[PDB]
Amino acid sequence: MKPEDVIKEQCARAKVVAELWHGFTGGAPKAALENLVVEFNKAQQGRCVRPVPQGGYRDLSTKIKAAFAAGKVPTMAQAFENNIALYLEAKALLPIESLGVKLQGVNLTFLNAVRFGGVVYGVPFNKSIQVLYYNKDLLKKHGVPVPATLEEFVAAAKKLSRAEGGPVYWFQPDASTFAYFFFNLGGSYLKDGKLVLNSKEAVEALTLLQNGVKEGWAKPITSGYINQNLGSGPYAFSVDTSAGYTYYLRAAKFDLGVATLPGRTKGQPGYGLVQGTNLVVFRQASKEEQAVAKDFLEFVLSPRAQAVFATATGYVPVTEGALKDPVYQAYAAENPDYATIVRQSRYAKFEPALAEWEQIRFDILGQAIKEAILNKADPKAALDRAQKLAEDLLSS
Ligand SMILES: Nc1nc2c(ncn2[C@@H]2O[C@H](COP(=O)(O)O[C@H]3[C@@H](O)[C@H](n4ccc(=O)[nH]c4=O)O[C@@H]3CO)[C@H]3CC(O)(O)C[C@H]32)c(=O)[nH]1
Ligand SMILES: [Cl-]
Ligand code: NA
Repeated sequence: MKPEDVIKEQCARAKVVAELWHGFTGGAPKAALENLVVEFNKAQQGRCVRPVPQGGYRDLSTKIKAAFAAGKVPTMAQAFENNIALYLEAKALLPIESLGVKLQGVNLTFLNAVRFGGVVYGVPFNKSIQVLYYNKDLLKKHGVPVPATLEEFVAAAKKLSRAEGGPVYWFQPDASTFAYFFFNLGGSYLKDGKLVLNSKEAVEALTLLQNGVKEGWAKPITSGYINQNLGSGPYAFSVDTSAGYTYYLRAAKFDLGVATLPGRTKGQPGYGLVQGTNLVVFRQASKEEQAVAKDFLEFVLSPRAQAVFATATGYVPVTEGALKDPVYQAYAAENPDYATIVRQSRYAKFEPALAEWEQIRFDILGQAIKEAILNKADPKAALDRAQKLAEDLLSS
């Protein structure tokens, strides 16, 4: 008997069912979402939220587009900020303050990102930040301090790769990893409102990663998550989502560390990319389904729900009230990694909120990064190609 089974029974006895389409495939994120929905459904009479896994986030956005063409949308779904911009073109989303959900106390980093034309269209729910994961044992073995600067981080990667005979900074050749280096070399994606993928800082960021591969300190991870590759070869560092935390803990045969990101100087951590999702509410939903969603959104923003979800997963608590919750404070008192995730969350940058950004980040930018890293494409050539494909897509 698992939470998916409890929910099936809850929804069988409900007159009103609000479907919540998500991209959690398993692990602690899926279990923590199901536990929240079980607790919510217990407090209802004749109403329930039914979580529906749609595969990953890419599959979820595909399924939502198909659902619009079919006229069969769920009540709620997870959405990135760019997915919100796309659904607003279709006038598909209900303004959250029209349901009367109170948003006071939501982190303005997250709430500003869901505001379009001054109107809030999503509820931050599962919001992640990049952190520096590291191998405490391996850095201890060689007396290497946790690097606080990008210059320190490259030096440490070089030193430890030479010592252990293989590349110890592991990375996915993807848009998320590129964003870390790009933003911390002073990059910006929007130049006077135009999307630019081929700026000098983009070229510098991709060149830094390609050079790290060539110099023997950076290891491209081509199959699976970094946490699914641990155990083969020496590992010192990765720059990866906070929502990876439980996956790294389950996989690591070494003592896992979590640090803030290396920055240009010791005066501030590096910026991390904010990922994970908001909850949106579809206009097509019934008034009765929308009233379940209102309740469910006030519940997800409650300090206890945030405290339990964040401590279960490594997601960033999205409210001030969550950090004052005793369950959150008890976990943080025993495990400094929670406070590290919160500190890092203060130094946060977003990708562009363009309707076309999901296609661009994977199929255009992500492909240019893979060409340069995996096929030794010249960085500037690869990003020049990415710029022209993005401009053609944005024109079309
Ligand atoms: N569709 C679409 N996806 C986007 C967009 N912007 C960014 N991303 C993706 O957000 C993932 C980060 O979201 P986050 O919720 O922080 O982390 C996820 C999982 O990544 C992570 N996970 C799962 C299994 C595992 O072994 N290890 C692990 O870390 O846990 C969470 C739940 O699955 C990145 C990863 C990516 O999927 O490859 C592409 C990136 C967008 O605009 N659209
Ligand atoms: Cl080994
Ligand atoms: Na393994």
